[PDB]
Amino acid sequence: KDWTQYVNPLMGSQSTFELSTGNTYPAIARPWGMNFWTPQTGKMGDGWQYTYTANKIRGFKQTHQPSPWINDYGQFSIMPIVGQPVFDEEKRASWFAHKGEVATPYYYKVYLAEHDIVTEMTPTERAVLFRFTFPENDHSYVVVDAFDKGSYIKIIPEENKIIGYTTRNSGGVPENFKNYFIIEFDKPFTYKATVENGNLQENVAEQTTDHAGAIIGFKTRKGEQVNARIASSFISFEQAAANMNELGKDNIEQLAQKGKDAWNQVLGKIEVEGGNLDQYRTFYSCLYRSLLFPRKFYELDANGQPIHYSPYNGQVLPGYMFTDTGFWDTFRCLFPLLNLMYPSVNKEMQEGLINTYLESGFFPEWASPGHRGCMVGNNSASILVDAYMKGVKVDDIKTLYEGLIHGTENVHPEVSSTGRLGYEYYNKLGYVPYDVKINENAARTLEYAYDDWCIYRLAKELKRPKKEISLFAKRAMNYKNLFDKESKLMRGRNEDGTFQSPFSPLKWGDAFTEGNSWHYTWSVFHDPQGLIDLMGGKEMFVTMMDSVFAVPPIFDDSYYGQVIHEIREMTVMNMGNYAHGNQPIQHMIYLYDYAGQPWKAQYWLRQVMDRMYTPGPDGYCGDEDNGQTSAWYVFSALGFYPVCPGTDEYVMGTPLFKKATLHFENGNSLVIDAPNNSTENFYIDSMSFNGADHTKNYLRHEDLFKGGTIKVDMSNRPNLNRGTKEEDMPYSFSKELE
Ligand SMILES: O=C1N[C@@H]2[C@@H](O)[C@@H](O)[C@H](O)[C@@H](CO)N2C1=O
Ligand SMILES: [Ca+2]
Repeated sequence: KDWTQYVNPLMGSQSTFELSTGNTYPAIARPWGMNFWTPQTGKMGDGWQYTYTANKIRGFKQTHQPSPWINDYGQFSIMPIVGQPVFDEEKRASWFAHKGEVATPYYYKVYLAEHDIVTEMTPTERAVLFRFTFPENDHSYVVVDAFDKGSYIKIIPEENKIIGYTTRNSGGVPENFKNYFIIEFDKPFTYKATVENGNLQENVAEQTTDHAGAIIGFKTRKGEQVNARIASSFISFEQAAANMNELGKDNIEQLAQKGKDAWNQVLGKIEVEGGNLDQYRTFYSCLYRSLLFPRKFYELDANGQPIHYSPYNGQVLPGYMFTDTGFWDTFRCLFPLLNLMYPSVNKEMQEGLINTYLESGFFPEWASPGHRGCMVGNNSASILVDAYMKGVKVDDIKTLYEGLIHGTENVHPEVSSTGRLGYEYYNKLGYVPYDVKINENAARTLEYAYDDWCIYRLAKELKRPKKEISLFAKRAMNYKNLFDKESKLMRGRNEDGTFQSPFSPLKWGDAFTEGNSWHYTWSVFHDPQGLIDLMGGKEMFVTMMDSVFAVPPIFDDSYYGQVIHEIREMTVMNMGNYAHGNQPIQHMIYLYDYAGQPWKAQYWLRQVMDRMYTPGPDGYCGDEDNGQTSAWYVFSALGFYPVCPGTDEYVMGTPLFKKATLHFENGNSLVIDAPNNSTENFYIDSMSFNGADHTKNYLRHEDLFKGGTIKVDMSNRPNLNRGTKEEDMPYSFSKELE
């Protein structure tokens, strides 16, 4: 049974700076591939490296880029051509169309109109096989671009080989950073020239220069297939040569199929049925996107043991290592999806995190490949703890604990988004002041508070001294310190203790991060009852939640000086202030469950699943962000969501398919049966879990792992009585102390 047929790698590529519909590129790769490959439409250096609207392809690129904002490293490209041998990235470019293009997660094909050449490629974790089909011609060449900012290239004719290294990067790299690559052709060169800063140097074997390049060529007869075996490494040329064995002796088709099996082996852990083709495509495309980042950043040694170039100190060290994720996005539901469906993969990730801390002094927040200055919060604490509480345990709990503590009282000296910016204020005043020139201070405060709740949880589980437990228990309630009784919202707070004036809840940025108070106020994943309590009780809380959907999408962009795409994205949806396009509010709807109106969540979640996700190139309503916006759909379509990582709970929403089946790593399975599900039947009239009636609005990790069957009675009417009792509510820190 093949699920790859549903995956559309182009979903997200019809995106512009002014309005995101995903901001993705076609990532032709294995699951968590160390090296992704992609057609390249944009010019070198542009974060929009492939846009669906582009007329021309200028190369086939090894890329690691996690987003057009973070940009790229370890990047070089290859491009077959005919006619004059040109290195220029514009002159070598060829028209193409999508009806002449085939994109799968394991295989990519395209017809380059102006060269009359077909290109195909199938990657492994670290290597890729290209096959170029050339027309009849005296002058057929292949261009190899090592990119600029200091690269290297050497042609080695007596082995039909080219080698090189690329360094162009967007920060986050040690001084010795290099991506080492090798390229073997199966046809001898009849022409060879290296390129040096735009200059063609025929029969000059090698260059070390700003922008190194190489062009090789030959005579071709009609339909002649030239294959290139490619691999790279962050360690060395000798390791790059070892990586090339990934390719075995396979040709395109045999590799494609091993690639397709690899993907089916992971997509197939979740089988959905009983929906339309749109839904299958949207679901499995989203699932695929959730299985890409963070990337493997280790390589296999001669004995098949994991080793890695540290992007933190530049040494080569044994053990796991991953990168290219921003925890500010991915703590929310992406890493949780991994603890549920792929625990053994996140095991390697956590081992990796431990290695990051040993090698750099901090657990990372945004990493690409080393520490990068981007976003806010200390949400690594949530990643680390949620894993552990879910049975994904690192070997060195001692180091784990120390690293957590370390980041609660240090910010990284060159990367302000690593450790906690403004911890001093936060540890003393219980919040980050609005007026001390630390932006996004209210956002930092609410996340730090949650992050401390997680640490509290781990302190507790580990039998730490009551004094560490208590200190984090207290800090966990730090969200109270920004709550404004009048507006019933969170609000920037001055160093002296007075709230900032004037206050606009519609202002984006400033106190908050790419959102406004209406988006950020809900960031109390560990204690919604505490937030209800703050607002005056469930009814008022509900009244506030409704407003988010009902108010016009007015805004205040002064902080940014332009209508950034996250704002635009929100405005166009006609969903009030509900900005699903950005991470901070993405859990909000499930909150209804906590106030005893689960039917409202069910309504709104289906509106989102139905309207805000489509399977085409313009598929998302905002940035995808490395699994987060996608895993959201995956979770929601199954019918529940990790509102609060660190707990063992998944908060109930409403399933999208008539039947979904989870195959867990432990050999057990779980069938979620919604036989009456339909376009109109989105309310849950009742549930049962293995014959036992289930009224609660949450599911426990441990129970799901046991397997069996959950039955969902779908209906078009809201059941005003199910899920309203105190015992039906998911976890809030305020409750407890019990
Ligand atoms: O301008 C940016 N938009 C996105 C953010 O919204 C955030 O989701 C990403 O982690 C982060 C990195 O992609 N981003 C930016 O820097
Ligand atoms: Ca975003």
